[PDB]
Amino acid sequence: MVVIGEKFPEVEVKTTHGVIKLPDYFTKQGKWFILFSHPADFTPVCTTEFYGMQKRVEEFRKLGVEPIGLSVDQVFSHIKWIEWIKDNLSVEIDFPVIADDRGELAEKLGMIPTARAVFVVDDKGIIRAIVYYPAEVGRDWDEILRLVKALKISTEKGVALPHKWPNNELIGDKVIVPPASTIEEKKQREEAKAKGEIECYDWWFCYKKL
Amino acid sequence: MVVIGEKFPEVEVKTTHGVIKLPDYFTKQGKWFILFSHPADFTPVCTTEFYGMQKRVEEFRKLGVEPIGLSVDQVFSHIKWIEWIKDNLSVEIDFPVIADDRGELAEKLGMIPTARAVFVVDDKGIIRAIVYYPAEVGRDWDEILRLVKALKISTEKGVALPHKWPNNELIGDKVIVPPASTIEEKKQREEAKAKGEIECYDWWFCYKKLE
Amino acid sequence: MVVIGEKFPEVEVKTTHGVIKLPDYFTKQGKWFILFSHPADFTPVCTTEFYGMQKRVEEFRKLGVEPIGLSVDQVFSHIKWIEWIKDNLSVEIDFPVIADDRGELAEKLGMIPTARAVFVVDDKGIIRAIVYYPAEVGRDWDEILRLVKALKISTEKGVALPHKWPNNELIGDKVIVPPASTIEEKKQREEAKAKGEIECYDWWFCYKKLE
Amino acid sequence: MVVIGEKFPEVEVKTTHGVIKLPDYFTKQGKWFILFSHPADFTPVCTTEFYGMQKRVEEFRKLGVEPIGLSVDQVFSHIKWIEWIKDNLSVEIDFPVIADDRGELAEKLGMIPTARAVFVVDDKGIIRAIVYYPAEVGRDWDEILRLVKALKISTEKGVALPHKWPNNELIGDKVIVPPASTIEEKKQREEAKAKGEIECYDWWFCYKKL
Amino acid sequence: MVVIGEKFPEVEVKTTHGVIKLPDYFTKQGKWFILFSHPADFTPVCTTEFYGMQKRVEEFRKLGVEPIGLSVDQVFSHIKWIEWIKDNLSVEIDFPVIADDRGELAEKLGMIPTARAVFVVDDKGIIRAIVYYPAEVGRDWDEILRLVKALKISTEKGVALPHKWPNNELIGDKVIVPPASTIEEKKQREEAKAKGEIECYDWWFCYKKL
Amino acid sequence: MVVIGEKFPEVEVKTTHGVIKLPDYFTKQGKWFILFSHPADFTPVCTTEFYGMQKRVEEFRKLGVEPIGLSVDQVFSHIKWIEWIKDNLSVEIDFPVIADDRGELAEKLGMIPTARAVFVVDDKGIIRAIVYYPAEVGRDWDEILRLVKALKISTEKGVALPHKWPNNELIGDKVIVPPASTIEEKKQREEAKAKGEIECYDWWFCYKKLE
Repeated sequence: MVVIGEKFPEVEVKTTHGVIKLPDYFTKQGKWFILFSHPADFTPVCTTEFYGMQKRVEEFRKLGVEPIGLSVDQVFSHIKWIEWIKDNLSVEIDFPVIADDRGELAEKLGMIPTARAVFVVDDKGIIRAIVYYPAEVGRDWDEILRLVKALKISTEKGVALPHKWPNNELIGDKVIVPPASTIEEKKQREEAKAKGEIECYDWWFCYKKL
Repeated sequence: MVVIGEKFPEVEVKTTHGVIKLPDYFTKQGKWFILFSHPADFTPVCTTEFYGMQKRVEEFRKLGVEPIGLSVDQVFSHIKWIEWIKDNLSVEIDFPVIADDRGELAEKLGMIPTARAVFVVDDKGIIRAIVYYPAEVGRDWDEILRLVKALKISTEKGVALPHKWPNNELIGDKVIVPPASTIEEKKQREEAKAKGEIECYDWWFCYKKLE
Repeated sequence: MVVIGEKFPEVEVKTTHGVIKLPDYFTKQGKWFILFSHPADFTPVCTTEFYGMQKRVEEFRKLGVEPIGLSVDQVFSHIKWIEWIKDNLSVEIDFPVIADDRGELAEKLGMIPTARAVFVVDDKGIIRAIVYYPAEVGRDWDEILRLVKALKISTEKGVALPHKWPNNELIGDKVIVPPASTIEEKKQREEAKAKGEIECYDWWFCYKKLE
Repeated sequence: MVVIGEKFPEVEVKTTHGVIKLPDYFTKQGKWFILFSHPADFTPVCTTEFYGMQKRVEEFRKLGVEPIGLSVDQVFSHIKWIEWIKDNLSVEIDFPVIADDRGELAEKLGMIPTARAVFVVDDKGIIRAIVYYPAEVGRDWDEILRLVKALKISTEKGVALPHKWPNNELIGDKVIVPPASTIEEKKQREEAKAKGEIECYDWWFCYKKL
Repeated sequence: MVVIGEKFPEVEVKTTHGVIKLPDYFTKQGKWFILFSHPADFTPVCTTEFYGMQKRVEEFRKLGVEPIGLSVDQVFSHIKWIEWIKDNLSVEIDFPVIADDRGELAEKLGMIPTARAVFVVDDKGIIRAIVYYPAEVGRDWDEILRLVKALKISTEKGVALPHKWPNNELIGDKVIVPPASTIEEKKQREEAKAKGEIECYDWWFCYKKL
Repeated sequence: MVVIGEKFPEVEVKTTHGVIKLPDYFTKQGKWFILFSHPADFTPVCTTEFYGMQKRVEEFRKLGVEPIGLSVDQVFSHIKWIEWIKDNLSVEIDFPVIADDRGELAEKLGMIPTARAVFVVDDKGIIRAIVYYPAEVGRDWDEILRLVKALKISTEKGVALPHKWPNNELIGDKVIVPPASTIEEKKQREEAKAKGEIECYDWWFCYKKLE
């Protein structure tokens, strides 16, 4: 069972796009990845999810984030199920899906306590966020997209993101300055606020434009 | 380290509402709870979260789901921080918040690898879903609301919920029939569909109005 | 790793026909079964095998022998693959197929060293014969049919069956008398032969019409 | 007990043709072998089998496959029993038979849990297929011949063989192209089928002339 | 649990003034420190104590003694509580307070058997005196100031200090000569007293002007 | 090594007043005691301490607190040293002093790391406070007096005492109400204050006249 902050394990996997080495194959191109699991091929909640995912894949890719699925079914069933989606829902799946032949990688990643697990892994191979939904309730990939957006910004810009960013109730798409943690940094906030460089509800709750 | 399906541990916690026994306090009244951790009192992402949560708390409660927060700080900072919320954002927080003294409970639950973890726990004390976000990124309580709406329904109606339900791209707010797992069940789907009882894209992908 | 003579293990399996208990499900009705593994759904040698098997299934059943397949894939691909068989080769598969989730049963039986293994299991739950072919080479169900025909007969009539029976080069469809193992039994063969009750090439090689 | 895919053990055996080292004696000449066991000399089912085998030995040999028997009886009884077959059934056995004096090699190969065991071993000493029939039911060496034919072709040509090849119900003596296992190989099949290089019922079920 | 005469452990701590290394940060400047613990932020007995301490901080500092607090609360609550003291009691706290996140350092120092513990640590990192008061009874920092005064003098001057120095009942602010411990030192006292260099009630109870 | 909250050990000690059992001797009469060690008889800081203590002993006793000294020296030096005190400072010491033969009791209590240790032990045999001063620096019995005054009051009235009580900089000799630890308790503080029952700087900082 892996944990947030941990390195993604070194593993070779078999996919509908060929054998790959994770995390290396993504991390060597400076890319993130979102590894999600799903219970089985030719199941109705999973099929709505692949549809949802394919509709968003290019937004993920434009951020440098590559989605990759995983299920305990062989690659032949994977490919026939992708074809049923093309011929019946008019969408061409083009992200890789792992055929985790005996649940090996799923076991190791604690995807079987296989539920609805999501792992966001950055370009250094570090697990940044983890979701475990049960088999009966489909995910919402808009929230996962929001999360990776935020993850990316907080890394690049040294900032934190408010509840429901970029549509926070109180500050919309403004970002949060990490709370002052010493008497000297409190003074710094107060000066920065006096120069209009930041806005604050208090010395510990400051924010600014993206 | 807890996992989905596992039973929430029996633990006494100190809260802004007093000492309570989890999960019993909630489970004895037939209630679910959403236990969520947050790093510290007097921090800005947490404050926006608390505001978000109080806006939705009555929607959670109408479903029989009680939110309960948790932080490693003592109850007097908890209550002073809540007051700050009232005085500056004029919103009155009225869900309990655990003062997790030395991170004892945070340790048992694996929220100190606290980061922003969420545990959805049903009326039988069973953990139904788990989210771990990092410190820098605030959660979206609308997703957690959506998740428990869906959990309540799948339990009560023996159905499954599509991606992004009740606004699925393909079927909107309809619910999904668990897929046929035998030849006989497949015959049954085809008969039901012929009688207008269900809609199907295939024998394994049938759905219907929630009603 | 199972061997000939050993009793089939007690195991619950999920199939395209539901959950069943092996060997009990078959043994309780006085039936034999032929358990055969195949590598994966949606593969071409397996498909030709499935077609072959469905052509012969009623011949197996007339003998009280039930075929049952097994693969490491979940039951929904099983059933979709069967449908593909119906739609493209217009043959309806109606023998159960086990969905062997993580290769648990495949592991216990040594079919993952799955390759193409066959287990012939009698009405007492005893493994009577075992074939292990590799992935690249499809089986010949006519040989397995011949094998169980011969097994049923040797059990029921206390006889042995010659090479390639019922089309043996030397004696065609006659059956073989177990060879004399004592001086007294040898005298008995010679007396029977003198009375036209058996034919012999020697005292240890006697045979007779199946009747 | 040996297993499919495993190396044949290094062993010296005593035969009606002299002492030999297996698998070496065959593998050094680039030959395969079919090692089969039988319960005893001067038994009726075994005698029908030796007859059947001798009738096919030259077909096996023309493929580079050498048959070798094994039983728990000394070589003197082996030789007298071969003579009874010549004088009574008019056939001259000329494949070696091992005199496995105390069931040693049979024990080691799991031929005694001695039943009716068949081992097909290739020119690299690798067990390619294994049959265990009980003492009461004679084998059919036509099926073993069919198997080695197929084994040989699939090695040489990189192909798979259909149920009952070379007389498959649907495609007769045509061979099967290994199923496409990636989105790129599926495309390749579809192109090859469009050029008449192969025939398919689907992108995963392709076949061609031998 | 530490003990009088023992070295203060090597530890990094997080404070309202930043991360520091104890005892080093004080001992490298040749300074002593008084480490005191308190149960919690925004509590009434602790707040009277911070007030008392701030009123005396400059007297401590003039001796080369730096006060440092410690409590099990994060630095954000520490800073807001210091601000409540400024806005409500008109006093600006300016000694560091440690945010001992999980009671780690408190555990190690036996501050949790967190009670009202005081540790006086000298410029060589040696614990010189230790007080454990329960949560319900506030300390008196005048007595701690008296103690460090005495500690400092006895080190510098090689002397001992009487009950309640510098206002002893019998000798006021005079210091005590360490009792003669041999027949030769007794003689020395008697001679020194005869020269008016010291005053004595007996050869073992001698004292002099500061 | 004893700690605050821990129960004083059962021990027989020889004293200038005879053999006694601690803590029982004091606890059976409902009394507290202040056990304090001192390095040696016939030493000058200790002598000033003894004088200090005898001046205050009757103030300790009026509260039901018995002082008791301890040194590693035998009872005959104890009594001769006390006599020296009477003859030269004309003060009669009348509290017991333990002769701690080989430092046995000093060892158990951690007063030999004796230095100048003080243990305040209540009427239930529980150590309520501990001071360890070094050899060179005499104690201030006025602080120990103040400490037990405060301890007695917090026990009896369920209150807390401010810095330097009964002469606190901010509230003098008023006592402090334990701070509200729940939302409901906070409401109760605000109601009490509105009724003039308590004074507050905030909801968590309320105090009142000792009466």
